[PDB]
Amino acid sequence: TVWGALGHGINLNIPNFQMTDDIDEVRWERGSTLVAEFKRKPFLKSGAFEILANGDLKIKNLTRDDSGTYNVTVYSTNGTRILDKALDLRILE
Amino acid sequence: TVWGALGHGINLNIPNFQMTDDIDEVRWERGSTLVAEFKRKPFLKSGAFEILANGDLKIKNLTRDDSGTYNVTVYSTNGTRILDKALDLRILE
Amino acid sequence: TVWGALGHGINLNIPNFQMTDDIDEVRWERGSTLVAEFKRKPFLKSGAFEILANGDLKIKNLTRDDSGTYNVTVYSTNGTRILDKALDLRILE
Amino acid sequence: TVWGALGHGINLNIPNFQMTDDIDEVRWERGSTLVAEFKRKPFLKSGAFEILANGDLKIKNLTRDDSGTYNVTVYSTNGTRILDKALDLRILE
Repeated sequence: TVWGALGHGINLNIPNFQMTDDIDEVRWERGSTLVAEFKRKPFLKSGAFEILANGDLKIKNLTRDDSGTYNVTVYSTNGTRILDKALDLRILE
Repeated sequence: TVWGALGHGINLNIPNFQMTDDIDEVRWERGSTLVAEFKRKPFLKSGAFEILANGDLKIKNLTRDDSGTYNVTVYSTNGTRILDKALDLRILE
Repeated sequence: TVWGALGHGINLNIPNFQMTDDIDEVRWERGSTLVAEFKRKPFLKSGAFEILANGDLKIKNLTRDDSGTYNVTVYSTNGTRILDKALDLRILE
Repeated sequence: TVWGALGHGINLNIPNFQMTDDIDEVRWERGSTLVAEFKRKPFLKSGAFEILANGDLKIKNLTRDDSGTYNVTVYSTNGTRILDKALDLRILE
């Protein structure tokens, strides 16, 4: 339990913790609501995928299921939706 | 449209794009499903909150509303949920 | 701790639990990865917002900050991105 | 473009849209920020998983990979994190 005076700021300290390079995620939440979220590593649905340094999507092993349309959505530091493109992945034969 | 031969890998290019520092988020999605996600800036519910470099949470100005229980949850590089604590923020009168 | 034979299925039972109408969310996770997620109530950034039964966004009290561009993205049961529109909210005066 | 007088409420209409049952998700976003979100079908990482009507998790076919610790976390209608348990899924040999 932590006390803090109104109007002024407070830092909720994380108990027995030491921020190391091993740490990938730290998620602060008040109830079900996500308050603050930190994550070092990019999100990948499965191991089949891999996001590149230039934003490109790399599907490691193609499969009939891997077809369908994909959507790229890029946002700037400001947060504006800079880009919004669609790609139709089709399997050759 | 992008043609990929089954079984082999493939990279979906971002149509006319250059990864710059002003680029915070890259979101790849196959339909509603989230496939790939990149994001520099951490997630903060509002400017009232701020995630620190040591994982700590910083609420800017207190509010009677800002009271309640918060949940810190850390995750290792491999995905293990090391640490899952709760804090009871009470405003001092 | 729970045991289950390979090849066949298993139900991970939730301890001392009783699913009632009070329950809004149930999130299953293996490590940091979100496995299964249930949520009864729609997501709203703050109390200022409210999503309608027809999908429309209702901003309760307009504010200079409430300006900027908004994006509507609708998906079908199948999961395809049915609609993807943009709206420019401007304040009158 | 949509004009709203400051202080008063406003509803952002979904351009030519009709809420049907085949509509699973409605995602409103101001920039990168998620403002409103609607979704019928629960989130499941893959068809291998299935969320039950009582909150239980059902893994279809076991796999050595499917082993490890899972985390059930329930949340009340108001947002309180009632219950946060862990289960150790071990495949029986």
